[PDB]
Amino acid sequence: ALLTPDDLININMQLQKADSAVQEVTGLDIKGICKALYGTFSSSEKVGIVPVTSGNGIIGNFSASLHAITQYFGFDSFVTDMPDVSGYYEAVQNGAEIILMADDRTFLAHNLKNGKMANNQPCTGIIYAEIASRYLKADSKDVLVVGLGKVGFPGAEHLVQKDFRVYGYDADETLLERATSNLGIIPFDPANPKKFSIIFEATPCANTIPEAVLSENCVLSTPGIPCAISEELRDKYEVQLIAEPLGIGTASMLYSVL
Ligand SMILES: NC(=O)c1ccc[n+]([C@@H]2O[C@H](COP(=O)([O-])OP(=O)(O)OC[C@H]3O[C@@H](n4cnc5c(N)ncnc54)[C@H](O)[C@@H]3O)[C@@H](O)[C@H]2O)c1
Ligand SMILES: NCCC[C@@H](N)C(=O)NCCC[C@H](N)C(=O)O
Ligand SMILES: [Mg+2]
Ligand code: NA
Repeated sequence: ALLTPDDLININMQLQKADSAVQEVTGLDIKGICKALYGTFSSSEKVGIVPVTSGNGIIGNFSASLHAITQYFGFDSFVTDMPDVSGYYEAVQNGAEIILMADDRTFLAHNLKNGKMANNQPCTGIIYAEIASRYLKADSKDVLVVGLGKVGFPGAEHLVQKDFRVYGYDADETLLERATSNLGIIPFDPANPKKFSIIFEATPCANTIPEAVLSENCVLSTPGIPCAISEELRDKYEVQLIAEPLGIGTASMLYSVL
């Protein structure tokens, strides 16, 4: 579904904790990961955030959180007073170089200076898949991808391009076939589980990661909401959790259009 205000409470602490976890797992902070993916770094580019009333409308804490996220990664960001088209105009007129705005189906970053444009879905799948894959103590190039939709598919695509051995599952058999037929990934059978130390999950569902596939100290990299693994299992296998509701995906978008 959609983000709620409650998901975005204390976004600064959520981002701090996510950054620490990415550092622990991969040896790089989120800036470092983006640098590896896109070769870019921030130089205080001016970023206009435009609230949008379309569909379900303005989500409490959404623009405020993007404002914090952008500032956190060193951008010169602002949120427009007006929403929608009037907000867009305001943003361009106040000198935005990059526009950031979302409706219920599309969240984008558009860099007006160089024409590059990012969609949040593939940009999130890519960065979370990248983070998972750079797990320093992995000891294997096998990775399990659970969820092969708009976030998951591009994530798996990235891992295949990066020369990882990708096993894929989606509860929707048509989506699983599309992935094996277009990407050439290996289909994972829940009934014949093997342990993974690298796991990437991209679903809107809880408890999608069976106990049988967790190895001790494995990384679980998931944009998904709610959380893919119960607290109990996460504690029991000392699982290294990378999960954060907006900022890591947002960083991936911004750095990709620089
Ligand atoms: N943290 C972030 O910044 C961020 C950014 C974008 C999206 N998301 C979240 O990521 C999640 C997925 O996004 P999406 O757009 O790819 O959704 P999607 O609907 O395009 O794909 C989700 C897939 O998960 C599959 N699925 C559901 N239950 C499953 C199960 N038990 N086992 C295996 N697969 C299962 C579905 O069949 C579906 O194909 C959503 O919760 C979304 O809110 C988070
Ligand atoms: N990436 C796909 C998942 C859903 C996405 N399009 C979204 O979060 N919409 C957010 C809507 C923001 C709202 N219009 C606002 O400006 O507050
Ligand atoms: Mg995120
Ligand atoms: Na989930």
